[PDB]
Amino acid sequence: SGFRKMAFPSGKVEGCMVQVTCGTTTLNGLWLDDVVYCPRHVICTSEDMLNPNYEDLLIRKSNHNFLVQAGNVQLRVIGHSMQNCVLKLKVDTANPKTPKYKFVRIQPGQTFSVLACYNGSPSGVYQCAMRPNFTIKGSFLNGSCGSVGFNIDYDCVSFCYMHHMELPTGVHAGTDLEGNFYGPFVDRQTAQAAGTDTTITVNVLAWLYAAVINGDRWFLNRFTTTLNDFNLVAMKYNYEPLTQDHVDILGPLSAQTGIAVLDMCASLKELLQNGMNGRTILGSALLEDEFTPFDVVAQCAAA
Amino acid sequence: GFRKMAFPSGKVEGCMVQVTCGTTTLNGLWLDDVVYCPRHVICTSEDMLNPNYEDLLIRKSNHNFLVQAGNVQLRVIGHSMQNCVLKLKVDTANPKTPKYKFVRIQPGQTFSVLACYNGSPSGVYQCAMRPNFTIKGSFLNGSCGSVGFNIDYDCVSFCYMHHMELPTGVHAGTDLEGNFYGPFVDRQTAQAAGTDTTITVNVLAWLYAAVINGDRWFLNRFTTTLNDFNLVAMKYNYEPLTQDHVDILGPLSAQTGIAVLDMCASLKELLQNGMNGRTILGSALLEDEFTPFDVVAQCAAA
Repeated sequence: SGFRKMAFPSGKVEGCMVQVTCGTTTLNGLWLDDVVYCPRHVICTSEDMLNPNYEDLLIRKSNHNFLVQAGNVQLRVIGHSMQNCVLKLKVDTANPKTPKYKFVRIQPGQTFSVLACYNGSPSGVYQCAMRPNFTIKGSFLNGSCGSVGFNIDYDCVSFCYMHHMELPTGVHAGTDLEGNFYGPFVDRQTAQAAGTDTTITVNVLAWLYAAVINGDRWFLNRFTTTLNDFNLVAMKYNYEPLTQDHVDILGPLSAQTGIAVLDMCASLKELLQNGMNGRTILGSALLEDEFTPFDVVAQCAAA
Repeated sequence: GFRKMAFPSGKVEGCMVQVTCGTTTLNGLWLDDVVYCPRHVICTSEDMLNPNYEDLLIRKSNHNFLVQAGNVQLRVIGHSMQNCVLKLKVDTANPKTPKYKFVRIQPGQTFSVLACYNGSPSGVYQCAMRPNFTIKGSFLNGSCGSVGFNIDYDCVSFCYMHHMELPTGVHAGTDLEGNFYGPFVDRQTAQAAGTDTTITVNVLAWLYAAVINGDRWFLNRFTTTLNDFNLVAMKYNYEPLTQDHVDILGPLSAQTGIAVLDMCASLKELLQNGMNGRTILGSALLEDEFTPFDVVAQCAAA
């Protein structure tokens, strides 16, 4: 028993991390099948980042301006291409350690494991969620750009995130591996507004089911509610609206526990209105929204 | 920002095997032609109520230990019991053996757990050895033989092997020489963990981490002494702070310009007044699962 914020094992992704240098700037790249993916801002100086014209900056570069290192070993770049905000560096040798992989664009509220890297070297692994405002609350210091986020379904690594930017507020922004930003953000050093963050309601409910499964049951109350009634309370506390899709996703957890989804929503409502009154749930004094329903099931089933 | 961060698990992934003996299956650690696993792999459910491990091990031969590493079967050519671990000598050295050590850690130290089922990696998370020598992990039925480790760099220091869930739902285990952390035994019986306490030095480190990240509301106008603070500490079931702990916080004191005893005065006020519904680094309670080395490392980017 017990319940932990757990990352996927990182070994498959460790073998894909390289260093990418271009003039002054050094950061991380992802080496799969003779292509190296990294943030296009590797071509920028500090001054460039204030207002980059990426086409004009990339024109001053050739293949030989991109230094790609894996351990001690240099890779020869034989091709460079810009796809949205990622650079694709075609190299002469396929990564012998390429895993089975996909590129996925995830939805707000989905979770993934980050492997935080500096100079192409793994530092650490942690789990986080794409927030409803398309930011993440990671841990990323100055050389961490090009660090990747991923899920493993089994054997296959689904890469969903590449780190690009820290906002002035100290939250993080980045792309999928086709180089499209999650959210409204751009790879420019300017004031950029993250919108209102909201809590991922379906995840909170999943985590409450996780609590019940692990014996934490005090918050099960005597009430029920409707979907509209609950969502009325949800909007007041900046919780995401719960839909029938979300009720369907919670079904297995409902079945395992014998606690109906709308009964669990009634419990959540009371916690919203009354707080936790100095108690904890799974050792947390706040409501956790970083577990999906699939994460809870997986952890409890032992995927 | 600031996150509970595990070590990358790749080096340890290549050491995980499945060990089967009669009915029971669990995880083992393959280094240099030896497989380490929990000796309770030889037990049935009935045996676990009152095991005589010597007498149970006598009924076993090398061929009764099925060791699988991925698809590859390993031939066992030797078995021995060291404390509560079984050492299975196999015919092949693990080609993926990393540089490694076996370390017995102190209460309050942290490590990364790679949770494994049937010799396969499930997931990685960071936790702390509690002052009462338990941990609050995530461990389901086949998780025994899962390991805890630190990486200093290139070298993997194995500190923990999972053996037991207690009736209270906390976890217990050994070092890699098979000695239990704490008073526990590998027997399905009522076993008392003592009073758990908070790891004071870790809380202070995490407050320094907070200040570094811009969370500063809890900085107050007081100072205190070591004995005065420890008087408050014992009331709240916090570990006593010593000069060793003050010395280890020195670099964080230097970085922030907040003297250690000034930070202890802040903590005292949080202890006495609670948090008044506020948060620090996104936690509404005091976090004791980061060491001083962990905070520095995360902030420096090792």
